[PDB]
Amino acid sequence: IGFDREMEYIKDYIDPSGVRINTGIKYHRITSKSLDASQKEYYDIDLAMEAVEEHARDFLHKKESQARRLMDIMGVEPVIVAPFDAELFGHWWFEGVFFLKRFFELVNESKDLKLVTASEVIDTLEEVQIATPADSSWGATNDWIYRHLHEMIERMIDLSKKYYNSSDPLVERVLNQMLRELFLAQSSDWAFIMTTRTSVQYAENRTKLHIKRFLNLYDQLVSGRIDEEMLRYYEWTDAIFPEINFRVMARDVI
Amino acid sequence: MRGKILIFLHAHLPYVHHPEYDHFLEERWLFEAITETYIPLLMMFDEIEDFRLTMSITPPLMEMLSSRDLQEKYERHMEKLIELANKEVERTKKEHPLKHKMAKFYREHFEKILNVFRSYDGNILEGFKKYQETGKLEIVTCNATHAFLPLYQMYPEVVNAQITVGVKNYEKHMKKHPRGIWLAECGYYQGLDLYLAQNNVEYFFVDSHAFWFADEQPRYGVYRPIMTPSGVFAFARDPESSEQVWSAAVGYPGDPRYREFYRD
Repeated sequence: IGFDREMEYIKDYIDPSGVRINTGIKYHRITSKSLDASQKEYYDIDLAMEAVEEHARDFLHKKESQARRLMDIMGVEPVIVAPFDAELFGHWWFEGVFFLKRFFELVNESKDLKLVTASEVIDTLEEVQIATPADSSWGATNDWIYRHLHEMIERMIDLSKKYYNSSDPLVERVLNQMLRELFLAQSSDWAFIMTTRTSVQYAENRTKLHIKRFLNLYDQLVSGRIDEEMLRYYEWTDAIFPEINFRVMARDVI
Repeated sequence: MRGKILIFLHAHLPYVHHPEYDHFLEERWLFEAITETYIPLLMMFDEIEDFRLTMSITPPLMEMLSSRDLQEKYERHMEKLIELANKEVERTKKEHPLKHKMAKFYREHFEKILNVFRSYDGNILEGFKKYQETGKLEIVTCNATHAFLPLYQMYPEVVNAQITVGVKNYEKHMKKHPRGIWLAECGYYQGLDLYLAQNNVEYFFVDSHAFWFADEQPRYGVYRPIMTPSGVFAFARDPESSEQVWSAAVGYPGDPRYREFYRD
């Protein structure tokens, strides 16, 4: 309705800038494969529930079928690992948690299938093979950012060792915020993100912002001119791990 | 009898204060203005035997020059620059002799500048204040934020507050009420002299069109001030002494013997 409702009606639920955005109250169903979004029909939550009921039994029958085939080929119970982005359930797909609930209840009734958590399985399994996993990920210039990351990590390590035994709580606050800044600049989100309406823009702006904040602190530290008001500004805006200790960076490796 | 020459310099920069960063791009404008213009004026007032000059120092610019975090940043900028000056006097030694010679001029000059800045404990307003006390310099205020007042004429509260805030801000730094004011862009609309009178302002500056287009033109044109009915004196720009005389395209600064700005 933030795109549909009249501007005077909708003004103080969109952006203070006056730009149209999503409100969270939405009235249409997907309707069809049409590219003409104006032809979309109104949402009926009862039909939507009928869809989840069908889909949840589709998925159930697929997992039972897969289980039985695997038991017969394996001779032990398969553990079927199925990870999803959380926001896929309820956010991208409004009915997702409803689906999750129906699928759980169905699996609960199933004679072919059990829901397990991952810690239940490590606590229960007696035969498990030993193996070493290959380099991998679940995977999908611009190198001013990289040489800066390189120098920040290298510098962060130096200073954490250099001030390992310091008891100066100002230097410590500074080093602690440097690490936060460094970590904040490392967010994968800012790099090859899972940003919805993100666009490589707020993102590389994020990265550089944290790089710059880190270099500011580095400069004040290295030269005696710690600027306490700026540091407090940084502590406030970039407040992530209050309990952090820069000394994590001075530990051995290998 | 002798003709009277009134040279007026408008010294303004927007308030740009970014204490969240350690070097910010638009804080360098201030540093170049201090280095290139404000301190060399000070040096010139000191060196010359006698002068008479009127200038504005706008409240945004007074507020920046007095800010003792900017003074610290400027001092550190000036040292970075004298360090570069030195790197340059050696690197130039086997290059062109003009170029070598300039690098040494630059070293001595920058040292001199930072030294004047230190003479004043880094508040150069103290230097300008001291020349006002002699009567050789006259410093007028400006509206608080260099807003263009004719844009806001329908909002007399913001207009008059623009004026008063400037006036008080000047008092704070200068320890004296301002007598004259420079309006941003000489933006003047009819009635504004009243607020100036309410603010105890004695004189302002207008564009030539303020006299030419008056209901009856002033008898001596732009070559004598007028007094508004309210008792406020207005000084109109000599259009024969316009911007063009200082144009690089058509005026003195465009002379081939002068230092090129866009090579660095």
